[PDB]
Amino acid sequence: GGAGGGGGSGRRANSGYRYGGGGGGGGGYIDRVWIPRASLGSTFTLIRGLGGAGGARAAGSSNGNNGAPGGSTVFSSGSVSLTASGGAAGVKGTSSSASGSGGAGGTTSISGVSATGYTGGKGGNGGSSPSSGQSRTDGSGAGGGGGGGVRSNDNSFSGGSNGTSSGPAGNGGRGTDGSINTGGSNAGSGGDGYVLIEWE
Amino acid sequence: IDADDYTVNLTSHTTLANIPSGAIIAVSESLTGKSVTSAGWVKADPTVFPEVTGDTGEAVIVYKHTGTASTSTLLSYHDSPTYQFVIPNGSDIRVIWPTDGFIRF
Amino acid sequence: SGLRGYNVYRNGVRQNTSPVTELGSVTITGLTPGTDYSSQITVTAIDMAGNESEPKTLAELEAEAATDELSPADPLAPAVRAQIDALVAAKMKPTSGKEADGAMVGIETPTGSYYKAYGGDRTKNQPLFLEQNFRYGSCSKMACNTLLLREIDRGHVDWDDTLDQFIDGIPNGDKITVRYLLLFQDGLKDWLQGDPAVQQTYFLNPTLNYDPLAYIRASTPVFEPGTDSHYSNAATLLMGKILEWCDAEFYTGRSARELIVEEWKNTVGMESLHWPTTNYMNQPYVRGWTPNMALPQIQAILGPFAFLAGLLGYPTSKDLEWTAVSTTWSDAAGSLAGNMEDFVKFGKALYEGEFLSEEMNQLRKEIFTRYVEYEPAGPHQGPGWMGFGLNSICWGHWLGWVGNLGGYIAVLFYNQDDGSVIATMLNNFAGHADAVDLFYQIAYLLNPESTGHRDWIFRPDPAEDADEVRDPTLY
Repeated sequence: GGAGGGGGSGRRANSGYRYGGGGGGGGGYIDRVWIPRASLGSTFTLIRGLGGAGGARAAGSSNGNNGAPGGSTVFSSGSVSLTASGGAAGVKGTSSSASGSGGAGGTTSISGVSATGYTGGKGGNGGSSPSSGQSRTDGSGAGGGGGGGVRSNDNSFSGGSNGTSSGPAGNGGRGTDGSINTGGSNAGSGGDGYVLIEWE
Repeated sequence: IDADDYTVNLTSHTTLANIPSGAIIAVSESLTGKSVTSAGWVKADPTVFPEVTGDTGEAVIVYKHTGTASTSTLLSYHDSPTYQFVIPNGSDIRVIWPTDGFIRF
Repeated sequence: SGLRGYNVYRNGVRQNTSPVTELGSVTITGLTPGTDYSSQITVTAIDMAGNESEPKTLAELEAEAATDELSPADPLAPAVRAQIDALVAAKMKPTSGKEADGAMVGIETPTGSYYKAYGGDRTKNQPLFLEQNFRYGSCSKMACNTLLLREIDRGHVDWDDTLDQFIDGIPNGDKITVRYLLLFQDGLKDWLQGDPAVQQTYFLNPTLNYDPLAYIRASTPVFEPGTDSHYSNAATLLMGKILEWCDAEFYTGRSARELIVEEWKNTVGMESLHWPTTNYMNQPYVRGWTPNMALPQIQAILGPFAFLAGLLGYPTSKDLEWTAVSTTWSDAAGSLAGNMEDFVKFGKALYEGEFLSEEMNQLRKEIFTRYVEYEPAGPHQGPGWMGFGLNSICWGHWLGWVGNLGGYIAVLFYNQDDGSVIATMLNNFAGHADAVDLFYQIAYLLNPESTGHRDWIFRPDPAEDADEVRDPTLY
């Protein structure tokens, strides 16, 4: 299972439109599949994705930050490679209605054996239409929700939720909300990825 | 500023209302690091237009923003032989003003 | 009587091909680094009559015949290594539709360097190795454009000079300027990126010789110069006619074939660097391949946006070797060849701004014209915009080129902030999208942030005016 992406953070200000940062994507997943010692090589790799760091505070009355992508998870040996990519970062929120994009879910790459796997869930947009992250039961990880915000002439508007999941791949971190010049938070981290290998 | 949507006239234009609104690609925050020197040059720190997505642009104009288009007085028009245009795409644009000053009085 | 010349023998075998002269030289090759051969190399002198000396050993001549030690470099960390290897494996023969029998990767970063070769040439018992040459393809445009910017810096030509000064008979040569060549605002039709009748004979007969200057002199302009930007091979060919002209006026006259290989080999130390005069490269070389393809699919790979439009699927069932190709299809575009170390050295020199002033090195990072706008089809595909600069294509914080010649795809990009260089190469014409997608994936692995938008830099000229005054009159 791939790691989740970190969320992004929204604009802080006293005034004007203040959009929320995006949610991170979920990791991909490759299912429990056999390889014979004749198709393996003499050595192997088993890299496990680390969870993508969430976007920090604006540190002032300004625009937010992007997250960091989740680590990719990799197995390979000889003729075989199996890869469950990490989910992409949630984008920075700004003064712009198109800002705060949610991260793409992690894709799966397969070589040397006829294995099967599943792509991670989309992270939610913040921006001018905040959204919940895509849920995933299908072995791959869910996306995080997007951050809420504040209008120019009116009160705040809500963010979305993180998706439910049961895949061992890491969930994407929630984005965080466009907010008063004193307010806001750091965006959520993505979850760590997973490796499990059984030898006969 | 877009130079096909507006043509600069140095004598007959005086105030923001002379520039047709289609020629505006973006508007800045106010200048900072404003200083002056005995040679009569004005200096300011570089100016950022954030996340810009207009049509192609070929010049910049500096003006005293009074908050009303009747009295908002034009101060200078600038372009360059080599920095001839910028093609917006959602990038930020930085105007990096000449080091020794951008306008003389 | 008379010295016919000398012979050099190593371990008793004559390494020389015919007697060398009193100032001639023999290169002995395939030696290992860091080792002494002064006891193994021997020399004889031979007369016109055929009389030969004893073989004097270089130890007896007190000559220090030892190879240089293998120059060390700090590698990329092990975790990064296997992530790159997994990225390259997803672009190669056993993965579904990925028709490429082999790949090379070359990476330099502030935190270390990696060089690797993967798969094979379709030769029987010989996987790829890093000494092997490949076609650099369109990356040769960064070798040509840069020398023209050196000549602007030397004032031997200037930005508003018209093409009609340097060469006779070009369509709109009275309106095409030096700036419009460098920025692809040249209106001329492209013979490889825009002609089906030419593309057929290029695919079906790649060793046929061609005169693309004669094609330019017959062509009808696509648009009036300076009104649009579009990818051009005619532009780089016509820069190769402004060079040669400078060499006839100010230096000592050379062809573009001579001058481009001389300057870059002597200044950067690219010892593999050559422009083939034959249909084949210097040995050893990587072998090029293609599947057989319908003309509608050939047009899609040779067109200017081919790296985006990669979804060809390749349903065909027979393959062709494409090692042999004439450089006359490309001239100052396309034609250089060498190996991966020298190709990464080329990218490092392009980052460092070799041949250029500090003022010109600032300018070339900042002036751009539109190449493509695209919706990014994934998280690793970068900003939805790319632009032609004064000597590179831009993609976020990365400057570089994407190119091909018959059967070889080659990609070379470097980063304005880090100075990192990424180089990718594929053995197969079908790999045109996959090699560039592999660059995007390695760039996103090493530095996610570098794959965002670049800031546009605008510098206005200052607004002076005259100290105009009048004097009163006294009475």
